[PDB]
Amino acid sequence: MRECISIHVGQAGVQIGNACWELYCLEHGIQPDGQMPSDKTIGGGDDSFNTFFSETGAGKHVPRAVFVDLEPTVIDEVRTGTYRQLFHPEQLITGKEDAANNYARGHYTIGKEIIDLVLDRIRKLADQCTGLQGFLVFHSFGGGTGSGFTSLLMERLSVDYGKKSKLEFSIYPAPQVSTAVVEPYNSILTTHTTLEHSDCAFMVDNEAIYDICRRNLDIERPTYTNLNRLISQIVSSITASLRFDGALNVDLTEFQTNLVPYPRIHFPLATYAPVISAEKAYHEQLSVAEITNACFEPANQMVKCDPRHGKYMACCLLYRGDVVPKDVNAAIATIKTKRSIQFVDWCPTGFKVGINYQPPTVVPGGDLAKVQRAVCMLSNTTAIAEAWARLDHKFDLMYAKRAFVHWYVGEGMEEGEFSEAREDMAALEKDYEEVGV
Amino acid sequence: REIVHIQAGQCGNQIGAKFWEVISDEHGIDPTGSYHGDSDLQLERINVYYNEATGNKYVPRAILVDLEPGTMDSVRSGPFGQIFRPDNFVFGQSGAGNNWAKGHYTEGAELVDSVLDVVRKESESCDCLQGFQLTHSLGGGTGSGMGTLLISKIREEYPDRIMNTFSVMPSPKVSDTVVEPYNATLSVHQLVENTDETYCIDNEALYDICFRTLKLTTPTYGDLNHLVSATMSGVTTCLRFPGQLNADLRKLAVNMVPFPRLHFFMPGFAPLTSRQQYRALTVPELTQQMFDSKNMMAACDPRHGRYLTVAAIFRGRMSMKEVDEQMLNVQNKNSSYFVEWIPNNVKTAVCDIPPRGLKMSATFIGNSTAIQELFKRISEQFTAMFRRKAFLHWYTGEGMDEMEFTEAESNMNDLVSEYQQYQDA
Amino acid sequence: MYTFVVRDENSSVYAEVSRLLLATGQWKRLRKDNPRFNLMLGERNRLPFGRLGHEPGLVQLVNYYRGADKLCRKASLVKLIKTSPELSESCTWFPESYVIYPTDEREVFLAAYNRRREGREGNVWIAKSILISSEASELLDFIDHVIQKYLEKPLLLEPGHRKFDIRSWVLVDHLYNIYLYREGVLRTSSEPYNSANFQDKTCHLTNHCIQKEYSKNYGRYEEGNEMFFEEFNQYLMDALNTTLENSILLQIKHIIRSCLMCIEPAISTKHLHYQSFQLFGFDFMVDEELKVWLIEVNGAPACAQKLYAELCQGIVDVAISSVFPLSIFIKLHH
Amino acid sequence: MEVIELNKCTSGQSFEVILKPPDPSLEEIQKKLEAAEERRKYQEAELLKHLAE
Ligand SMILES: Nc1nc2c(ncn2[C@@H]2O[C@H](COP(=O)(O)OP(=O)(O)OP(=O)(O)O)[C@@H](O)[C@H]2O)c(=O)[nH]1
Ligand SMILES: Nc1ncnc2c1ncn2[C@@H]1O[C@H](COP(=O)(O)OP(=O)(O)CP(=O)(O)O)[C@@H](O)[C@H]1O
Ligand SMILES: Nc1nc2c(ncn2[C@@H]2O[C@H](COP(=O)(O)OP(=O)(O)O)[C@@H](O)[C@H]2O)c(=O)[nH]1
Ligand SMILES: [Ca+2]
Ligand SMILES: [Ca+2]
Ligand SMILES: [Ca+2]
Ligand SMILES: [Mg+2]
Ligand SMILES: [Mg+2]
Ligand SMILES: [Mg+2]
Repeated sequence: MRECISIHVGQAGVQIGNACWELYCLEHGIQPDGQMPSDKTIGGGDDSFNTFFSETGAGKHVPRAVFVDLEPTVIDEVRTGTYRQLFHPEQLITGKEDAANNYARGHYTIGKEIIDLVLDRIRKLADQCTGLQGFLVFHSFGGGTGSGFTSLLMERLSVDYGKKSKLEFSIYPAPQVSTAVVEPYNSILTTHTTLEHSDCAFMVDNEAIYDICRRNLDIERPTYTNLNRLISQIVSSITASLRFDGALNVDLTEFQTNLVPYPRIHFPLATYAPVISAEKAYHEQLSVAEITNACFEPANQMVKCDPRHGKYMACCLLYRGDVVPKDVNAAIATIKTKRSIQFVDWCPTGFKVGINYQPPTVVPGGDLAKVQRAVCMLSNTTAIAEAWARLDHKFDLMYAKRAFVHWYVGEGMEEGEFSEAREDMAALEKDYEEVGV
Repeated sequence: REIVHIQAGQCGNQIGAKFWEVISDEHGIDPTGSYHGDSDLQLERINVYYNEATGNKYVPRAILVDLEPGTMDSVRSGPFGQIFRPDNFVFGQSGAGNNWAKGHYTEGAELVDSVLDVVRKESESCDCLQGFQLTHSLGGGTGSGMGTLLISKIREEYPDRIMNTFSVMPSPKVSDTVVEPYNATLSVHQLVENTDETYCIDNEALYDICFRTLKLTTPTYGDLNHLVSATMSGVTTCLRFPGQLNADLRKLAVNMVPFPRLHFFMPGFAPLTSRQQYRALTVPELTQQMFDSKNMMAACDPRHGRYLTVAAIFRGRMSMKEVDEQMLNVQNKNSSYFVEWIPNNVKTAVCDIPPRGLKMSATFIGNSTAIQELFKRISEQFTAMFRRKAFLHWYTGEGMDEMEFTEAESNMNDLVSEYQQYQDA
Repeated sequence: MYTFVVRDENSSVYAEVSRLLLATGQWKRLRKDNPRFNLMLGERNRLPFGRLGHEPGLVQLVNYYRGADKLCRKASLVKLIKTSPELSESCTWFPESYVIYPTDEREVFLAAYNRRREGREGNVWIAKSILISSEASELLDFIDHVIQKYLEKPLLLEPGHRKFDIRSWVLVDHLYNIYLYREGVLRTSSEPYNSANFQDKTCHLTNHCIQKEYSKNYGRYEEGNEMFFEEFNQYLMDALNTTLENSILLQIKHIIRSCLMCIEPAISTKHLHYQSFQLFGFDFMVDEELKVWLIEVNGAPACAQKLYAELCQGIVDVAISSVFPLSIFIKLHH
Repeated sequence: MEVIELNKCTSGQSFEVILKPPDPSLEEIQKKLEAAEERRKYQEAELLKHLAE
C-alpha cells in the first residue's frame, strides 16, 4: 500500500475537492463523522482505501488532503460543511486577499509569502505516509490562485519530492461560467510553468460539463454544484483503481505508463457514460455495448473535440457495475467496424480494460440517476490539441495589443514570460501535429 | 474586504448622502443603524461598507469632507444624518469658491491632513482593506481640487490599494460657474494617474434623461441625484451581495481595464420610467434599454466608438437562462461595436435582491472608446477660454502658473488620442 | 439576423452565395476574423475546424466537411478505394490505379504492366497528381503521384470523333443527405481523338484550360466546349438509341452514393458541436460500351456560367436555410 | 482479438485486448521569486519619488 495526497488550490480546486471527498465517503461507507463500520481494523490499516484515508485511534478516517486558497470564503464552507468532522484545521489554509484572476499575483506576489506554509502542512501529511507515491492536484486554469499559485507549488513539489508522481485535474476555462477576461493568459502561463512538473493531467472543459448538464440532466442554468457533482463522478472513476482492489492503474506510476508514452503529451481525454437525469422516474438501462459506444461520441467527452481527426496513443476503459469481459470484447469488436479509431504506428491498437463490480455511487438527492453499469474512457488522442488551439488563439488576440499585460508586469512579472509561455504552447501544438497527422 | 468611502464637496456629499440612504434601505439598515431586514443576503457582505459597533449597530465607513460647513450641515440634519460617525465629519470654513487651486493648493492643503487622520483610523480597523471610493464633482473647487489632492495623498500612504471614484463631469447645460472646464481639466489628469476605476457621470446626460425620458419639465439637482443614487447602487451590487463576478474592486479592475490610463467608464441603468411605473418589464426589454444610449450617464454615443469591456448586472428574481441568451443576443446582433482583440469581453452578473420600488433592473458598466467625446467636449470648452487666458487670475492668485494649465490641456488631449488609437485597431 | 463570414475570396461559387445571403435582408456579413458568426465560408487550406462550435448561443455551420480531403486528392482516393472494404480493390467503376512515391506500389504497377505486355493488351497508362505513354519506363522516369489505366476506347461524340468528360455537382448537407444537381455539364474536346501520338494532349485531355489554349476548333460544335445534359440526352437518343438517365446517370448516382457513404462515419457531423455541408465536383468518363468510370472528386469546384445562379440558390435553400430559416436536386437515398 | 493479462479479484477484473501490433533548484526558484519582488519594490519606489515631486 502506497499513499496519495490530494491538494486543492483555489476556489475551483476546493469546491471540486469537497464534491469528490463527499463521493469517496459514500463509496467507501465512511460516515460524515469519519467512522467506517466496514473497517474492522480500528486505528490503522494497510488496504486500498488507506491510500486516500489515514486512521486515528478513535477510528476516524481522515482524508489525505490539503486545501489552499488565498481567500477564506470557500474554505470556510468546508469548515462548516457536512464533512467538517473529517478534516482538522491544519489541512485548511486560507489567506486574506486573493490573486484577483492574475497569474502573476498568485505566483509571485502572494505565492512567495505563503508557499512555505503550504509545504509545511503538506510535509505533515507526508510524514504520516509509509510509502508516499505522489500527489493529485485540483485547480482551475483561469483563476489567479488556481493558475499562479499551483505552478509555484508544482515547482516546489518537484524539488522537495523529486521521485514522487504528480497528477493534475485541471479546469479549462469556459465563457459561459468564466469570471475573468484574462483566463486565456493565466491558462497558458500556468501550463508553461507546470508542464515539466506534471506527469499526467486530466483537463475538464467547463463548456463540455455545462452542456452535458443541460442536455442529459435537463438543467437549464447549471450551477457549480451541478458541474462539480458530475466532475466528481469522473474523478472518482479515474481514482477508483487507487482506492479499491484491482490490477489496472494500481499506482500513480501506471497512469503515465498506460496513458503517456511521450512526456509532454500527458493530457488524456476523458469520456463518461451514461449520464441519466434523476428526475426521470424510469430509464432504459443501457447495455455494455451502448455505454462503450457512447465513449466515442464527442457529446460525452470532457473536452469537446473530434478524435476521428487525430490519432490515439493509448486507450483505457474503466467500467463500474454489472460488466463482464465477454460483453466488453463483443462491444469493442463491433465498434471497430463502425468508427474511425486510428492509432499511431509506434503503438499497438488495443484497449486496457478495468472493471469494478460496484456500480457508481450517486449523491442522494443529486441530479444523476443511479445506473447498473457505467464506463469512463481515458484515451490519449492528439485531438485534444484543439483545446490548445482555441486557447492560444485567444491569447494571440489580446497579447498582440498587450491588453491587460500591465496587471501582470505590475506584480513583478517580466513581459517576456508571456512570450516564453506562448512559444512553449506553439511547440506543444506542433508535437500534436507531427504525431496525429 | 472593507471599502473606505469618502465624499468631498457639495456635489460629492449630496450624492454620497443619497447613496448611503439607498443602500442602507437595501441592506435593511435604518437611520439609527439598526438592522430590520428579512433576508440574510443583506448582511452577508455588510462589512464591505459598514462597521459593526457595540450594540449590533452598523456605522457606514464613510468620511465626509468639505471646505464649507453648509452642505454637510444639511447632511447631518438629513434622513440618515445620524447614521454617520460624528468624528468622520471633517470640514473647514473658508470654502473653495469653485476654484481648483483653492481646493488643491491653498485652502484644501490646510485641511487635508485632518482628513487623512480619519482615513487612517478607519483603515486601522479594517481586517483587509481593499480600497477606497470617492464621490465628487470635477467642476467645483473642493470635490475637484481637494478631492484629487486627497487621492494623491491616499495613494502615497496606500500604494497597493484600489482607488475608485464617482466623478460628476460639468456641462454648460447644468453649470454653476464658467470656470468648470478649467476645474474639470485639471482634475481629469489627476484621475488618469491616480485612480484605477472612474465612473464618468455627466450632468448633461442626467439633465437630458430627467427632461426627455422622465418627463420632468424643470429638473433639480435632487432629480439628477436620484439617477446617480440608482446608478451607484447598481454598479456596487457585485461588491455588496454574494456573487462570482467582479466581487471586489481589484477583480473588477482586472476585468474592465486593459490599459492603465483607460479606466473611465460609462454607467447605465434600466428601467428609467416616467411617472407607467407599475408596468412589469421583460428581460429582452431590460437588455435593450440597458444598452441604449438614452440610458447612459456620460452623454456619449456608444455607436461612435467600440466597447473594450462591458460589465452587466441584473437585479431581481428572473430567468437566468433568459438573461444569458439576451446578453448573447445583444453581442451577436451588434458585434461590430465590440473590439475583437478582447474575446468574451462582456461579463454578466445576476443578483436576486432588486432595488427598492422595482421588481427587475439592469445596470450597465461600459469601458467604451466613445468616452473620448466627453473629454473632447471639456477640452474645447477649456481651450475657448484659455486661448484668451480668461478667468485665469482666480488661479494665478492662488500661486498657479499658466504652464500648469498648458500641461493639463496636453494631458487630456493625449488621453483623447489614446482612445482614438484603440478605436481603429 | 443571421451572421456569416467569408474566408475564401477566390471562390466563385460562394461569392455568389454570400451575395444571395445579403440580398435576403436577413444575413449580415462580419469581418473575416469575427468569431460570433452563424455561417463560415471557409478557406480551402487549413480551415480551423477546432475553433467551431464553441460560441455560446450560436448554431455554427461551415461549407466544408473536415476529412473529405481523403476523397478529393488523387493519392488518398486510390488508397481509400483499395483499403475500404465498401469499395474494395475489385471495384469495377474505378480504373486500375497505383500510388507511386518518387507506401509505394512501384513494384505492383510494373507487375500489372508486365501482365498486360504478356497478353498483348492495351498497355496505355496516364500519370497525374500529366504524361500519357505506352511504356512503363517513360512514366516512372517522369515522376522522378499516381498512375492509372488510360481509357483507350472512350465514347466519342459525333460529329468530331472527340473526347469528353462529365462533371456532376453534389451537395451534402448537415444531415448527410446527398443531393445531385439535376444540371450537369460535358467538357468536350474539339479535336478528334487520335490513338496515335498520345503526346498531343489536346484531344486527350478535356480540361477547359487546355481546350481554350491549344484546340483549333474551340467553340465550334458547342460554346466553350461545354455541352449541357439536354443536348447530350438528345444525342444519345438519336445516335445510340438510349437516354442519359439509363445509359449513364444510373451509374453516376451509384458512384456518388458509394463514395460518400464510405466516408460517412469519418466525416459526419451528426452529433458534433458544429455542422458541416460541402459542394463536390465528380468527374466521370464514359467508354464506348456506355460504362461510366470515376476520374476524380473536386472539393472546391467552380460551376458553369449558365448554372452559376440556379445551383448557388439551391445551396442557400438546401444547405443554409435548412439550418437558419428565413426542386433542382435529386436526393440519393441511403 | 487477443485477451491478455486477465487478473480477477472479488472487486472486479482487468485485462488487455490487442487488435494489431505496431528542473529548477530551490535556489533558482528563490532567485526568480526575489527578482520579481525587487521589480515590485523598484516600481513602488519610483511612484513614491514621483509623488514626492
Ligand atoms: N467546474 C468548476 N469550475 C469552477 C468552479 N469555481 C470556479 N471555476 C472556474 O474557475 C475559473 C476561475 O478560477 P477560480 O478557481 O474561481 O479562481 P481562484 O483559483 O480562486 O484564484 P483567485 O480567485 O483569482 O485568487 C473560472 O473559469 C470558473 O468558471 C467550480 O466550483 N467548478
Ligand atoms: N484514366 C483516364 N482515362 C482517360 N482519360 C483520362 C484519365 N484520367 C484523366 N483523363 C483525362 O484527363 C483530364 C484531366 O484529368 P485529371 O483527373 O487530372 O483532372 P484535373 O485535376 O487535372 C482538372 P479538374 O479539377 O477539372 O478534374 C480528364 O478530364 C480526362 O479527360
Ligand atoms: N449631479 C449633481 N451635480 C452637482 C450637485 N451640486 C453641484 N453639482 C455640480 O458640481 C459642479 C459644482 O461643484 P460643487 O460640488 O458644487 O463645488 P465644490 O463644493 O467646491 O466641490 C457643477 O458642475 C455642478 O453642476 C448635485 O447635487 N448633483
Ligand atoms: Ca483500518
Ligand atoms: Ca519530476
Ligand atoms: Ca486659510
Ligand atoms: Mg478565488
Ligand atoms: Mg456648489
Ligand atoms: Mg483537380
